[PDB]
Amino acid sequence: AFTFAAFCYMLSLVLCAALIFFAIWHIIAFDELRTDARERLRNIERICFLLRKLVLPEYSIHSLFCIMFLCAQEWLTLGLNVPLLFYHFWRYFHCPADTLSYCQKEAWCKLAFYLLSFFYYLYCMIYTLVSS
Amino acid sequence: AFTFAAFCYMLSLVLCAALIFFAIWHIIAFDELRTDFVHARERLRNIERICFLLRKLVLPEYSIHSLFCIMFLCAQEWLTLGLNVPLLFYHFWRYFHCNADTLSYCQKEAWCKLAFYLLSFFYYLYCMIYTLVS
Amino acid sequence: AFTFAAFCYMLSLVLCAALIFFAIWHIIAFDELRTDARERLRNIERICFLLRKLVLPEYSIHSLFCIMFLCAQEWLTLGLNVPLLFYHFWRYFHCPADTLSYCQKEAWCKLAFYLLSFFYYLYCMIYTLVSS
Amino acid sequence: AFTFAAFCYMLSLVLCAALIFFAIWHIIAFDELRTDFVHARERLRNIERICFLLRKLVLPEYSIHSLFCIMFLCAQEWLTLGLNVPLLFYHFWRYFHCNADTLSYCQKEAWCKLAFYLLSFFYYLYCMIYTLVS
Amino acid sequence: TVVVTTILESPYVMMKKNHEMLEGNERYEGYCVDLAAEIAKHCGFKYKLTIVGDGKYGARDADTKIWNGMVGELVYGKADIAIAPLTITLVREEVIDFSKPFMSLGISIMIKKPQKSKPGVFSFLDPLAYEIWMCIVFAYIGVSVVLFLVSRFSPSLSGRIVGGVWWFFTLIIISSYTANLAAFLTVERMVSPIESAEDLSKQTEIAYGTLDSGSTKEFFRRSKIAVFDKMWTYMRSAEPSVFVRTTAEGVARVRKSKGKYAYLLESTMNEYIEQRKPCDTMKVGGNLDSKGYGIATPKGSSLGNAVNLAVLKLNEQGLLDKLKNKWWYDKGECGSGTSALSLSNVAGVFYILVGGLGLAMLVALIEFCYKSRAEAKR
Amino acid sequence: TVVVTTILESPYVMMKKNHEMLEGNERYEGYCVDLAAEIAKHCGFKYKLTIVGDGKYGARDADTKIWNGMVGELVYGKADIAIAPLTITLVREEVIDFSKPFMSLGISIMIKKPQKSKPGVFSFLDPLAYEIWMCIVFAYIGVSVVLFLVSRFSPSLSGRIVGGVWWFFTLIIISSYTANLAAFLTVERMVSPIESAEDLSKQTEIAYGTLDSGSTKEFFRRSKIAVFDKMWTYMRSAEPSVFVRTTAEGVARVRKSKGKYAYLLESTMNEYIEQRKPCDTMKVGGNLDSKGYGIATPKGSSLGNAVNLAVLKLNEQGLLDKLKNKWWYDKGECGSGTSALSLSNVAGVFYILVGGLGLAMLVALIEFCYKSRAEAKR
Amino acid sequence: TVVVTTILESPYVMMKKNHEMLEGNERYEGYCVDLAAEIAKHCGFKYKLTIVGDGKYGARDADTKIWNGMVGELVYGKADIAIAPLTITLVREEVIDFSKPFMSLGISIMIKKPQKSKPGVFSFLDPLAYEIWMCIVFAYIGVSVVLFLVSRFSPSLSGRIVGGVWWFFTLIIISSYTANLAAFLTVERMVSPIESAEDLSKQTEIAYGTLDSGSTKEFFRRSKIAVFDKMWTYMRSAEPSVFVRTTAEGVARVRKSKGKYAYLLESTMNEYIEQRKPCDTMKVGGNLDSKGYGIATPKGSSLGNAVNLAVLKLNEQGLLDKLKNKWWYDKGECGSGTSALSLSNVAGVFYILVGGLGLAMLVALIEFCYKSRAEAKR
Amino acid sequence: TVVVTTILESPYVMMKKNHEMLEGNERYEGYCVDLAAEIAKHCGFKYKLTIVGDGKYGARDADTKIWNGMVGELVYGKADIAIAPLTITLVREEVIDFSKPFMSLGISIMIKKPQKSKPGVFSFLDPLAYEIWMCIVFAYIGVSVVLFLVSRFSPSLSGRIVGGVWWFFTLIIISSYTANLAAFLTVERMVSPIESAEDLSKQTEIAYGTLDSGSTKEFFRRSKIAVFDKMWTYMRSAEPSVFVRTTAEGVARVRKSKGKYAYLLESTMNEYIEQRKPCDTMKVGGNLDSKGYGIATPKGSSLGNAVNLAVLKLNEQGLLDKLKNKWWYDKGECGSGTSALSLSNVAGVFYILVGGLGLAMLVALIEFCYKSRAEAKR
Repeated sequence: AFTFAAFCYMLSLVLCAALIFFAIWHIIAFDELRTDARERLRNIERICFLLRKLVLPEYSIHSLFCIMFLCAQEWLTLGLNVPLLFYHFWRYFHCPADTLSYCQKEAWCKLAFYLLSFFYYLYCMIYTLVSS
Repeated sequence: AFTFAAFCYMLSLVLCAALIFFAIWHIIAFDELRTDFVHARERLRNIERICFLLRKLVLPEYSIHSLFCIMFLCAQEWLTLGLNVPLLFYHFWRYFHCNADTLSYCQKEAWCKLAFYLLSFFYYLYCMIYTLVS
Repeated sequence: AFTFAAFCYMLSLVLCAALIFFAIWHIIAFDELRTDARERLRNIERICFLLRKLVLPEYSIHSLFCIMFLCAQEWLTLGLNVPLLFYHFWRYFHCPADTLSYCQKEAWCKLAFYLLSFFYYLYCMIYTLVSS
Repeated sequence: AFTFAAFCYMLSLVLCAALIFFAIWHIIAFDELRTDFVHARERLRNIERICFLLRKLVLPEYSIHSLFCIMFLCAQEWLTLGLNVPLLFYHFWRYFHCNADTLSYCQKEAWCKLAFYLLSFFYYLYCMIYTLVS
Repeated sequence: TVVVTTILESPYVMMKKNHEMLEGNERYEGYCVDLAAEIAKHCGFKYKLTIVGDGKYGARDADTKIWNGMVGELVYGKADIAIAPLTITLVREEVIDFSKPFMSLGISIMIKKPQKSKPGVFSFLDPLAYEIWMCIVFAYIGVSVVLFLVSRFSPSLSGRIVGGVWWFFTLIIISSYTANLAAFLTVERMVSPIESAEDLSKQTEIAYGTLDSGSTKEFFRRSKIAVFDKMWTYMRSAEPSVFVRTTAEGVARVRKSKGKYAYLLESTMNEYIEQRKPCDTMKVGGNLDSKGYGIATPKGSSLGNAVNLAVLKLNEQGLLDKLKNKWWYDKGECGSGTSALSLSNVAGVFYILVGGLGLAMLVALIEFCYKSRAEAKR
Repeated sequence: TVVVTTILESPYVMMKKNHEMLEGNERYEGYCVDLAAEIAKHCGFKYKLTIVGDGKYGARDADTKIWNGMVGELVYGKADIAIAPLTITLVREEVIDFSKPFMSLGISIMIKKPQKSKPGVFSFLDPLAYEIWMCIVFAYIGVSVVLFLVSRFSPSLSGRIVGGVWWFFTLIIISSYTANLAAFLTVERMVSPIESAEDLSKQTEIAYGTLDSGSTKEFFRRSKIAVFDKMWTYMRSAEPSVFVRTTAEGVARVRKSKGKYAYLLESTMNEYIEQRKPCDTMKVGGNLDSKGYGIATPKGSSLGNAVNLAVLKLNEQGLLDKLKNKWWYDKGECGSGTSALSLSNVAGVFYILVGGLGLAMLVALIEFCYKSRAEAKR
Repeated sequence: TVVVTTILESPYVMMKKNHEMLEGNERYEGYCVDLAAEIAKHCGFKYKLTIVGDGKYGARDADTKIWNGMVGELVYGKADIAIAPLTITLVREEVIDFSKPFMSLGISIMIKKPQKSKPGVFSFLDPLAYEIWMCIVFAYIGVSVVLFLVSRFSPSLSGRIVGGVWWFFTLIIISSYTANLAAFLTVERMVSPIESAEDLSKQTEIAYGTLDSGSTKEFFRRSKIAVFDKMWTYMRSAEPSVFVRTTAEGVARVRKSKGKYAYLLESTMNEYIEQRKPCDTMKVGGNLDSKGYGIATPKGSSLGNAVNLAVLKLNEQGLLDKLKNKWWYDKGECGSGTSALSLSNVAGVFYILVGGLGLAMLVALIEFCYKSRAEAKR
Repeated sequence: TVVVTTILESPYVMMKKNHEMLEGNERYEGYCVDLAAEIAKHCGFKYKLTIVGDGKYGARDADTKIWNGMVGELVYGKADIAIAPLTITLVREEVIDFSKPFMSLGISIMIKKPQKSKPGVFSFLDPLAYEIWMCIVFAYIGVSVVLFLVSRFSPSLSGRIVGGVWWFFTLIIISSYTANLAAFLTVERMVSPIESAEDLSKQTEIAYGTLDSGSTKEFFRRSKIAVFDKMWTYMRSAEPSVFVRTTAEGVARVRKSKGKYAYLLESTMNEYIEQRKPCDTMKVGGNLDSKGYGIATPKGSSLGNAVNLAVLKLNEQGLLDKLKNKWWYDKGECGSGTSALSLSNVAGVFYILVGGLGLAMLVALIEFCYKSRAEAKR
């Protein structure tokens, strides 16, 4: 009933329930930045600091998911994630950091992706638990 | 003769120890403040230091009291818990309920609190006693 | 052959072989201070800093010896140390810190005491090891 | 097929890795220094930084080489040890033996040192090989 | 054609699915049927099968002095040859001509097959009571609270000794858990269930019994072997009665029991039962005695010397083994019938781990909110 | 025929299960029954296994000098032979003729076998010696001191080798504790300090008594020895009354008084009880005295020498030991004769924890009330 | 007297130790000796335990149809009876008369008992399942990630509960590994995958052979079955030659070929070798076929029926099993039938260590060559 | 007375320190001497002690038909009464009048007493080879070096994975040590050395033997008990010869052996040897058989009925037990003859701990010097 795949599902669930909130915070910070002297400069820079800071966690979570579902023989779900790998590579090439449209659009798309992956992981885990 | 209650009671009175100590220290602090209420700067520095300590000595109260309640819950002790809940209710009320006038009210609060905590310490001692030999 | 007393002896040996050197350093620092503007003030204060600092270790070592040889049923040696306990108490009362004579004399006496206690501990340990 | 020597050799070549890396980095540092030997302040800052790093990269050499020798001793390996001792002798001599003239001598020293360390890395690899299957 | 008396014991002789629309020798089926077919092909005769009225094999009575069953049918001309599991015995060899054994067998052991491998989700808490687990949890949180207080109000000599006492505490706790777990695993490991009869004589937890009417107890009685002597002593002074009536009950009572009861029966019947639902039995201990089944025939007959040869020919050709496989294993409804730690023993650990991880993520998110909002904006 | 007079005391003279329907010698069974059977086989005669009337072995009246028991039946012609567990004594041999002892025995100690004792508040220290525990504590505090002496006495290459050696030390200590605790909890060897009567005499915690009416009591009264004299001193000046009036009474007292009572009785009866239910008894030590049961026969007789030779013949043949193993061990019921860890085993750990915690807390409080006082007043 | 012709094959016809000095039947000993003794006791006659000349059991020439062996001695008058392990076959029964099998047996597999195998580079993972190991690794890295996500994603009450749950987790994991490893190293249960001939047929790693001259080989040639046909296919197309020319040769091959050879032979000889020196063999599985040794006697005889009844009488009395246990098990030499931990058991640990170390080192080097490069060029 | 023939067997009859300046009955000393003194006091006679010429007790010869030893002296008037350890036997009772047993005894076991409790200083390294210990040490220092390098030149992703692999490494190492140590301790714990004879029959590591001339083997022979039957089978097929000549050699060969050999002898002699230097023997197993020693006398005598009474009187008064204690225990030269871990098993741990502590203090002192001097002053 466990098969070590339910564990990866649980982990990814706990780990993406943070990314949904992270992306919601991205969206709200974009809404706040929509207002585009020293006061506003600070209100923008102190937030863009955290914005640029909390990018490595995405790499971490995604490499973790990939590795787990790779050595866990969970092949179906890996294909659902490798395109995001190619996207992250094309972003590391050079990120568009003219700058708000792509930001908000990628945030929306990634939020939808994570919100759907949460449900998909819960689904696969509920199926793997009652497989007996 | 352990039944999870002797450990709970002894570990709770160990904390009630510093609880009583902090109540008495607040008593003394408010006493010196009410008595006092270059010399002006000295008094300002002293009151700043004492209030800094007071602020530092708030969270432990809530922490250890919530711990008492949680332990009495997990130990199925349904008489001590009922005696401690009102204090938690009063704390939750204090969050959204609260130099010259504030000092006397805080003095009275600390006095009654010391009385209650000493009573609870003695009750927990007696409970550990007649639960450790039965 | 061990009896848990050889261990206390070994520990006190390793622990007093440091005090002999500490007292030798006390003596050498006193010799340097014998020279009694800003340069000399610093050369004196930076050393008196360590001097006043390294006093708690004496309390520590002595309480350790006392406790060990107390609960180890080693009664003979405890009497060889409790007078030093009374001395430390009379010093904590108020230490004469006019100031160099007592300092150097107590340093000499304590160095001799520790140098003799080293030999005594080695003696008792060699006797306790071959007691079989 | 372990005999305490496979572990020793692999753990020693793992260190020879960064040893070779640091030798090559010293090579590059001395190359840029010899080529260079507001602009004046920039060169001063750069040489200060590089020499600071160099100073930081000295102790590991002695540490890991003494470790190699000690391990080869405790493993009764009496052929590798004899090949490494001369370097320890040279270090002990360097302690009490050592911008324009110093740079070239250090370059030559680092070149020969890189050669020796690469040779020793390959020897240790081959030794782990023909000691792991026998 | 030639009369052939037999018996309705499975799987030797059995009826078809619908024996109402069937007539003649084509009604029956089983090992004995193909055996008789081969014997007919060898000797070249047409036969008619019949069933014994008394449903018994054969034996005398201290007063009647008359052989019953198929043996009686053979003695008194009621049948010209018997093809059935007719055990060979001295008393019977003195009145008929047993052929050579077409099936060698004996007495065996039968037990409830072990398949209990369903460990609880939180079995890892079994070594020491849950009381201790709760005490451990609350001691951990209390020590954390004390360290927090100390390091907060007095920013040592207190931290050092709390650390030392916690060192002692955890030192003893991990070891108290590990040692009891090792005891559990070991005691569970060195339990040789059974490999022979002596494995049962030298123990009394797993009771065992035989039938209340048969040559099994007879073999156990008047026996010299100290093992069987002790076993007869046990079964005779047993309470409740290890002995039982018809085999079906002795089988069901071990089917229900976990590992407490064993049934000593005929090895062949044990193998047959082992290959039938619900497939919760097994035979491991080698046969104790050694007997055989043979094709009988009246003494003053002409087929004995023409039947023994056929039996030996079929035994050498391997036809008998073929038929046994056909009617025991090929027809078997049970074709299928570790040391390490399966995850099932440790699942709860990972469950609580992920629970704590999620709780920590929740706490961190709400703290991030209550901090950033209230500080920067609110 | 011969008048074989005996007495009812198992496992010598036992009534068969179906004794109400049977009327003869087949009713009786036991050791003495087969003994008399073999005696007759040796000599050759007919015997009627009668029973004594008053149900007594043998003695005399101090006033009327009348010999009651089987002694009277032999001396006064009422019987011809007494195959019973008749103890050999000076007085009886002065009037009748005993055979050579067919069963040697003596007084012995019976105690309930060691049950799992109360765990012990500080039982968790048993796996390791005590000096080891003290040495561990002091190594810990000494290492703490040393670590403290490389931060103020010097600013590392000292916190590294110290850390490594401390790692090694604590590793080996954890392992040595876990291994020995596992050994303790796996096998659970049981041993009591009562391996002889000397141990019973030295200590005074567990009591002991004897049947107030019997040669056993008079033996302790008699036979002044540095050990048994002390035991008589004890049992004469000791409350409550340790003596009893019957055997089963003493056995039940031993049972319900599990760990503070022993019973002194014949070794044969003790071995007999040790094999019967509830298998909660055991004989300890060795026979304190040496007595022997022997056949009896009137002074002037003819079977005297014949039976005296038959007894030795059987003793040499190994038949007496055979009958003994039959009626004591083969008949024996006790032929055969893991758990979780409750808090009672490790309560001392939590006691020590809370103690050190409160101590650290007191230290922190008295340190704060000095630090803040000095920072305020100075 | 009677001419009891036999053959020298232990433990049936064995020469006594002092046979050079003795001249008669007392020289011989074994199973068949006591068998003939009891046969005479039943019937009653004098017998001379002679021996066959050519030292063969029995067969015929395809051309001269001459019956060599004991078969010839019985048919050609040279002998009157053959109490020997004479296998019963169709051809022999066509010429002489066999008794009912006094010893049932069959072909069986003999293999050297499982010796301590090579440890295994990664044997230290056996105490725990594999999925458990993967789950442990990933729980570790996930906890690391989470701890990383409460320092940059937030500045604790998150590093506290996480620390506690991780403490619990690693505690239980250490304990579950230690306990199972101790269970493994304490008892050391041995089991081989060869529990039948089916297993031998499936795999092809360990080989097997048979005495190239004997009924065993022809049995595999004959008797086409899905299993034995495959084994004949193997042994016919397989190099080097698995067959042998004698028994002891095959036994020595099994011994020196400890883990890649099995021998197929009579179960009686196998059980005999399993009890003799060096106690380094064991019989596995069950008899593949079913044969029986039976007394022989010329076609027209008088002892035929008498001996045929005596054999069954003994089989029912339990005497044959008694003689077997005597000459196979009581005579048995193998009545009876901790270590340190070498590096070979845990080499994988050091391999993994050095691997991770070199990996971390490469990572650090490529991180430094980027950090310094960016700080210099930019 | 009155002639008294005896034998020179210790401690029954022994000479004084200097038997050259001594004459008469005052020369000898021993149990038998005080026994004869008591018998004289009872019957009121003056006696003269004598020693048997042949140094033997008594027995017939298949040809001479003459009793030898003290039995012969009694038969042929050479002595009027015998006071010595003259065992009671059927053959001897037919020619003399044995008194009642003044000492009941039998056959017992003797073994090398266990006192080996000298564990090596570094025994804690035995669980796993020293190879692994060296590898562990060097892995620790290598990991420390790698961490130092990483944290120095690149002030992460490398530290994290080195920490994880070190976590794995130590996790497996502490467990590999603990489990093997637990196996050692357990296997050493559950070894029941011996408690009876059956404890020897069911094992073959500890050999055992008897004397080459005596009634001991005779009792072992012609015995029904399966235990003694198996023991005779073992001793008869033993190699080397378990049997031995005079008891002194059988004693010395177990004195030298550690636990491999046992000597079955007379219980009384075993108790005597147990109380004599070098005090390296013990008797624990209860007596197997049951025999006794008696005071003999010619058949047609007048003291038999006057000697049996005295023997019984002394047995009841407790004088015989007094003399046995006097000559076995009071005269004994050996008056004296755990589960936890003694420190001796762990001493090396503390040795190396203190070594490392002292090395660290030395390093710290020299570093303090080389730092302060060179920085401030030099």
